[PDB]
Parts: sequence; C-alpha cells; structure tokens
Amino acid sequence: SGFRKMAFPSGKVEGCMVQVTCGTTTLNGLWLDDVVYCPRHVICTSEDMLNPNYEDLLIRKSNHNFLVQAGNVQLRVIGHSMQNCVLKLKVDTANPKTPKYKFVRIQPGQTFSVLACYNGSPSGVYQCAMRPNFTIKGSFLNGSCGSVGFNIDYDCVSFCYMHHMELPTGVHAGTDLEGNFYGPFVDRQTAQAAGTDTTITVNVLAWLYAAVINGDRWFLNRFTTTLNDFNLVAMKYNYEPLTQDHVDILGPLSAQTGIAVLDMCASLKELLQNGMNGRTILGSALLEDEFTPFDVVRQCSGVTF
Amino acid sequence: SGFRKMAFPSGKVEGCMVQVTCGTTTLNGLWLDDVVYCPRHVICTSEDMLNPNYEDLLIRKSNHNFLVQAGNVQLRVIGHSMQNCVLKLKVDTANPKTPKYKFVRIQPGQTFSVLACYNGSPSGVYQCAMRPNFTIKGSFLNGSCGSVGFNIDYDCVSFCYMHHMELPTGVHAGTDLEGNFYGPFVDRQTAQAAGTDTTITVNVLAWLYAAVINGDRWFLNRFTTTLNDFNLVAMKYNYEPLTQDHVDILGPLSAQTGIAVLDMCASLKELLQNGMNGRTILGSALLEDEFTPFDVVRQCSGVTF
Ligand SMILES: *C(=N)[C@H](C[C@@H]1CCNC1=O)NC(=O)[C@H](CC(C)C)NC(=O)c1ccc(-c2ccc3c(cnn3C)c2)cc1
Ligand SMILES: *C(=N)[C@H](C[C@@H]1CCNC1=O)NC(=O)[C@H](CC(C)C)NC(=O)c1ccc(-c2ccc3c(cnn3C)c2)cc1
Repeated sequence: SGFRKMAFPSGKVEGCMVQVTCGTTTLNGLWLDDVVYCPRHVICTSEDMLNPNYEDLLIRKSNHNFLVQAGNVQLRVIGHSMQNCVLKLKVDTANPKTPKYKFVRIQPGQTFSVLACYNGSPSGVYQCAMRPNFTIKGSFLNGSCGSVGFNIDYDCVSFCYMHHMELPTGVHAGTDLEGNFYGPFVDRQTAQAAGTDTTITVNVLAWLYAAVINGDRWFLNRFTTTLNDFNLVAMKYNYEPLTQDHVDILGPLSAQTGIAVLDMCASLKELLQNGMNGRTILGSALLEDEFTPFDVVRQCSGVTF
Repeated sequence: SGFRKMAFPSGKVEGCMVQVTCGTTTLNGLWLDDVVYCPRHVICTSEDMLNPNYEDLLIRKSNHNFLVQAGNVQLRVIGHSMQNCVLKLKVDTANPKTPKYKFVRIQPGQTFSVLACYNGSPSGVYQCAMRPNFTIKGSFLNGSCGSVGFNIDYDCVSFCYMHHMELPTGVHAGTDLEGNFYGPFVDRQTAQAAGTDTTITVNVLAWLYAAVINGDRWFLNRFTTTLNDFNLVAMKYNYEPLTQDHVDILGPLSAQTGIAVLDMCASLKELLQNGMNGRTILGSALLEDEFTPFDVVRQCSGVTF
C-alpha cells in the first residue's frame, strides 16, 4: 500500500552522461554508441543569446573546439553536425556502457523520468509529465541543459527529452533527441509563452483510482454522468476533454475497483465545483495529474525492470 | 528555477540488489562485498507470522536452504547468522559492483532515497523522510521487503534503511542495516501503533525558504516572533519544537534570502492558524515537511555525485 511519485532507476542512463565544453560554456551531453548529443546552444556566448544565428556560429567551429569529457578522460571528436536544435558529435570511441535504447517523441500527458546533471555528473532523478502545452515542471539551474528524460521498458531505455530552457512562468522546455522542440519554443533568450496550462483529465482519473485502491474513498459520490456532460463542466476548469479512447484506457482500473469510469467522472465533477473541503487524497490537497493510467497500474502491480 | 522532490541517482545501489528465497518466500537482499543482508522474516511461513520464534525457526535452516540469485546466477551460501532483525548470508563471491559504502542510523527528520525492488529487480526510486514517529510514507507491496534506503555523499553510499513492514495506518516501518528497527516496531503480524505523526518544523521552514528563492513570496507577512512564542503555537498543531540548533541550521538559507529565521517562523505561524486561503506554495496546497535544509541547499545549488 501507499502511492508515491516514483522515477525509473537511473543506472542505465547515468553511464551515458558526459560533459561538453565550448569556450567557457559547459553543459551535458548524452553518449550513445559513438555519438554525443547535446543542445546546440553550447556554441553561443552570452552575447549571441538574444537572437543567435546558429548556422553562422557553428561554421566557425571545428571538431577540436568541442571538449568532451567522460570522467577525467577526453573523447576525441572526429565529426560534428547540427540536427534541428541538437548537436551531434562523432567521437572515436563507442560508449562501452551504451544500453539498449531508442529515441521516442512522447505525447502530451505522458510521463518520464529526468536525470538532472551538471558538468556531466548526475545530481538527482525525478518524474515529470509532458504537459498539454508542451512544457514540464522541472528543477533546472544554469548548466543543466543536456540533461535527459527517459522511460524504461524492461531493459530498453526510451529517451524522449533533452533540456534546453526556462520560460518566464518558471516551467521548462526542451526537445526530443532528434532536436525538435516540444511545443512552439525556440532556443533564444526571449520571453516565450506556452499558453493555457490545461489539466490532464485522464491522469487525474487514474490517480483517483489509485486513491480508491489505497483506501481513500471519501470523495466517491452517489452520482454518475455522461461524457458530454462531464466535458462541459471540466473544460470550464481548463481540463482536457476526455475521449472514449481515454475511457477505454481507464478500463482495467475501473474493472479492478468496480467503479465505472463515468461514476468516477461524476466524483471528479463534484470535486471540481465543490473543492476538497480541507481534506486530502493520497496526501495531496490538490488534484494530481502527473500519473498516467499505466503509471498507476505499474505501481500498484510492482512491475520491475 | 523550480523545485521538485528529487531522489539520488540509483545506479550504485542497483548493482547491489539480489533475490533471496526460502521455501516459497522470496524477497530482496543487499549484496555488499561477500555478505547478503535481508529481512529475517524471509524464514517465516505464512502460519508463523502471527508470533514467530525466529531463533527456533532459524535453527532448522542450513546454508543450502537459502537460494540467493544475482540475475540468473546462484550465489553459494557458506554461512548465515541473525543480527537483530536482519539475516546475514555469507557467500563465496564478493560483489564486483560493491560501491564505497557505510551503514548509518539516521535521525528523525532526515531524508533518504528508496530503491523499491521486487524479486531482486528495481522498480523505481523515490525520496522519503524518517518521520518523528519513526515511520516512512512509502510505496511497498508484497515482496518489497529488503528494499533499501540510502544517501549518497559524492561517491560513498550511506545505507540507512531496509524495508520490513506496513502498519494499519498505511505507513511503513523497517530497520537500519544492523537490523535494529526504527521506532517501537517488531517484525510480526500484529496491529502496531506509531503514535502521533508530528510535522518536521525545521523542514517546513527550509521548504518555505525554497519557495521564496523560487519566486513564491505571497505568504511572507509583516510580523516576527520569538522561539518560545512560535513553539507554543506550533505544538498545538502537532509540530515538532524548533530548537536553537535548528535556527542555526537554517542560517545559510536565511542569509541567502535576507529573511530572518524568526520572521519566517512568524509567517509559518500565520499559515498554520489561517490556512492558505486556496493558494499554493511550490505547487502544493499543504505545508511540505520532507525536504531538509541540506536538501534545499543542494537542490538550489546543483550539487552532483
Ligand atoms: C541550460 N543550461 C539553461 C537552463 C536554464 C537556466 C535557468 N533554468 C533553466 O532551465 N538554458 C539556458 O540558459 C537557455 C539558453 C538559451 C540560448 C536557450 N536560456 C534560458 O533558459 C532562458 C531563460 C530566461 C529567458 C527569459 C527571457 C526574457 C524574459 C524572461 C522573463 N521576462 N522576460 C522579458 C525570461 C529566456 C531564456
Ligand atoms: C515485505 N515483503 C512485506 C511488506 C508489506 C506487505 C504489504 N506492504 C508492505 O510494506 N512485509 C510483510 O508482509 C510483513 C511480514 C511480517 C512478518 C513483518 N508484515 C506486514 O507488513 C504486516 C501487514 C499488516 C499487518 C496488520 C496486522 C493487524 C492489523 C492490521 C490492520 N488491522 N489489524 C488488526 C495490519 C501486520 C504486518
């Protein structure tokens, strides 16, 4: 029993982190086989940052200008190229700790673990959701760019995120490992808007099923609703619309608890318009939306990797 | 910017986990040098669990009754002994992945990371505090016993917790790595009380300093207080008394923000008796007490390992 925000074990990803330095700028790189991936803004000086011309900046760079360190060992850079917003540095040595891996572009609402690093060294791990507005609520300081987000499926690491920047609202933005930003963001020092930060409705419902499974049932009411009725109410509170696919994704948790999905929707509806009246659910006084239905099933089932 | 509950990178501990089986009972063991540590209740059957006589149970066991598996490899058990509530299995092979380590008995209020495991395989990592009543709020299912809690200092792993049991209130109890329980608990299937679950006051204040540092300042008020005045109010809300040592531990965060510790106490006092009026602090609608002052400093400073 109990329910916690839980990250994947980070060992397979720790062995892929290196330090990448151009001039005075140092950030993190991901070393997989014989390539190191890192944010392209490693090549900016503080003065290029308002509106950098990355093509013109990169053209002044040679292989030997990139210093790549794995521990106290320098990797020899034998080629470099830009792919969208990431730099790929070809090195003469394949990482002996490369895990089985693939690159994935995740969907809004899906979760992943972040290994926050500085100077190529891990600082900690935490779990994030890709928000509907394609930001994440992370913890990142100067020097954290190139830290990556990932999921693990048994023995295979799915890399889905590399960190690039902070928005004025204090949330975070970055790219997939092909260097394409999530959302409408660009890698320059300008104020950029993410737009309305809507709540991942299917995830809140999964978390409410987790609550029932772990003994918190006070919020279950005597009503049901319809998908259209529920969505008319939830969108007034900036909740994402619930689709029939979402209803079926919740099916196994519904079956496991004996609470119909639309009954849970009616309980969520009442929570939204009446609040929690000073009470808590799984130790929270807000509705939590960063657990997926698969996260809930895995945690309540003890899936291992 | 941003502030998250963050676990230590788990790679050094992942390489120490093994599976330990007696009869039909399988749990996790920690393999360090040539010893495997695990909860002694691996030797119980479901029928011994109400009031087990561990001395009499262990006496019927021989080395070859313990099956220890690291991956698909069996470790040869060449000796066994009971130390308080943990079993120590001597094996004929030293773990080649043993990190630098030590065993530590932590203090109430201190935090650590848990690597939750099943069948010797990691399932995830999360951060916990040792509560004042010597429980933890974890996420543990059948088969999770032997999962460990730890801190990392640069390159040294400090093991502080091994998981044994759940209480009726849904919180969790376990031992240090010398097998001595935290708190008044015993490893049998009886209803056991942990007593009043009081709030770690110094940690709430650290988290409020984290909030100021990360831009949430709405709760700062125009008052100050005294240590005695503050403690008279906080203990009515089941908060731990704040000592002058605690005040000095908060000193660097106070210096970094320019908010005197007793001014922050007066802001906490008003939060306790007036609530948060529907507002949030660092994304929470409750006062969070599972960040230590050192946790806050490390995270706001980017300390790496
Ligand atoms: C990578 N190492 C950092 C990670 C940042 C540092 C602080 N927290 C993080 O997550 N990445 C950078 O420093 C980025 C580099 C550029 C080239 C992409 N830049 C930013 O993250 C960044 C920060 C702040 C602003 C900003 C511009 C204008 C603003 C405000 C607020 N008001 N205005 C008018 C913020 C832009 C870019
Ligand atoms: C280790 N693999 C498990 C971990 C437990 C399983 C569920 N969640 C956990 O953290 N450890 C055990 O199963 C323990 C084995 C004994 C020998 C220590 N036992 C328990 O964890 C346990 C669970 C429940 C109770 C209990 C007894 C009496 C009760 C209640 C509630 N009301 N009453 C009257 C609970 C005792 C021990």
